[PDB]
This record gives sequence, structure tokens and C-alpha cells, in this order.
Amino acid sequence: QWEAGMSLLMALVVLLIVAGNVLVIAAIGSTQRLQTLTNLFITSLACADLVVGLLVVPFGATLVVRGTWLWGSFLCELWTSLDVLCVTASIETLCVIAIDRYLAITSPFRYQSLMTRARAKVIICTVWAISALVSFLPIMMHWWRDEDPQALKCYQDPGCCDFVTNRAYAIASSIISFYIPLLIMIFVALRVYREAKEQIRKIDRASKRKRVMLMREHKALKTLGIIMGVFTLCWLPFFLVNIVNVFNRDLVPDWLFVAFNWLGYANSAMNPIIYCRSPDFRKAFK
Ligand SMILES: CC(C)(C)NC[C@H](O)COc1cccc2c1CC(C#N)=N2
Repeated sequence: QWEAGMSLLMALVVLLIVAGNVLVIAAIGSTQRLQTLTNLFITSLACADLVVGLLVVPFGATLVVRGTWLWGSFLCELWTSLDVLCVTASIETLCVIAIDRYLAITSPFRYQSLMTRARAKVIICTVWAISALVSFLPIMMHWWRDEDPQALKCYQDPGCCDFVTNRAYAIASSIISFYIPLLIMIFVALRVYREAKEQIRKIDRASKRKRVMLMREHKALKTLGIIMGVFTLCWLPFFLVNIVNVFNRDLVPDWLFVAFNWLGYANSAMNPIIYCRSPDFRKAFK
């Protein structure tokens, strides 16, 4: 009866995630003063992580507690699809946030003429569409199924819900859902750092016009940098673990694999906690 304490702790992290993220989606839902562009992208993100803490983590918690899948073959397949989708969405939205920042620094003039709230919403949508095109369909067309015996044994078993995939899909899937979006997000976040240096060097050389709209686009950068940093700190561990497994399945422990996965799962709780930093959000949290 170690199952009772486990159910406890997991219901706690479920609390942190669901409460935090609904708080974010409802705060930006109320204060129009808060409905900035970057805040709307943070909404996309909060909806992904909400889904994680609402389904991905509860159902994934039964499986860890009970050693087996108690919801049958189809719900297994689907639940996996939703985990995958949530991560793909998170990382594509972070990528987009970095790009948005770079533009809203390098071409401030052009930026306010073109980018609006409605264009932000179209963008978030298209992101979720790509996310679901790239993640959701490969699973449902079975492109992920492995030839090996024990694999099929798991497909045949409704209590077997382990993501056992062929190696071409391990590679192409992890590149497309994760490594591409990551790389673009990092290179762009760095080009953004260097712009926000040369700018804060030459703050002297700016009309109280540019020095004030960029004074507003600039603050809330440190937060975004923290968000991105931390995300990388969970999901890169998991995905590297995942790519080594293709070279040699005996090189990674099965519980390390489960650990680094629950690392990235916990990331969906960290984001709300990282918002307690900003006085704009901190006051809105009380
Ligand atoms: C318990 C499970 C395993 C269901 N959780 C999935 C994991 O959190 C995220 O896994 C992935 C996300 C995006 C792209 C991926 C991926 C695994 C592979 C492979 N080959 N390509």
C-alpha cells in the first residue's frame, strides 16, 4: 500500500499544473491591459501544459502506479498522441515567441503596423495545426510500428502502452517535433540576446520615442529567456536519452527513460511558477 502516498503526490502536482495554467488563461482572459501579443503566445503555452496536467499526467500516473494500462488499446494510442502533440506545440510556440521577439526589436516600426491581436491568434492556430499534422497523423497511420516480435506482443496487449517505435520514426519524429523547433528557437534567442546588448549599450543614442516603445518590448525578455532555458533543461534530457536508444537499447536504463520523461512532464508546472517573478503577473496571482 505505497499506492496511496503516490496517488497523493500525483494529485498534488496535478493541482499545481491545472490551477497555475487556468490562472494564466483566465488572467489574460480578463485584463485586456494584459492581452499583449507575447502574453497570447503564453496562452498557447498554458493550454498545452494545461492539457498535459489534465490528461497526459493523470493517465500516465495510473501506468506508473499500476505497472499496466487499464484503459485499453485505443485510449492508449490516443493518450500517446496527446502527449506527443503537447510537447510539439510547446516547442513550436516557444520558437515562434523567439522569432516575434527578434522582429519586435529589429524592425520596431514595421512591427506595430503589421502584427495585431487577430494576427497573433491566426499564428497560434497555424502552430497547433502544424503541431497536430506533424505529431498526430504519423501515429494514426501507424508509421511508428516496429517489426520486432516483443513490439507486436505489446500492440496485441491492451495493458501494454509503452511507446515502442521503429528507428526511422524515432529519428524523423524527434527531429521534426523537437530538434528543428529547438535549434531555430535557440539560434534566434541568441541573435535576440546580442541585439538586446548593442541596444542597451547605445540607449544613449535613441529618441524618447524608440527608447520607450523598445523600453516596453524589452522588459519581459528575461522571463521568456527563463521559460525557454528551463524547457530545454527538461526536454533535451528526455530526447537525448531517446536518441541514444536508437544506437543501442542497452545503453539507457528503463527507469532513467521514465525519469527524464517525468522531468519534462513537471516542466508544465514550472511555467506558472516562473510567472511569479514578474510584478505584473505576481500581483495578478494574489
Ligand atoms: C509515455 C510517453 C512515451 C507516451 N510520453 C512521450 C514523451 O513525453 C514525448 O515523446 C515524444 C514527443 C515528440 C516527438 C517524439 C517523441 C518520441 C519519439 C520517438 N521515437 N518522437
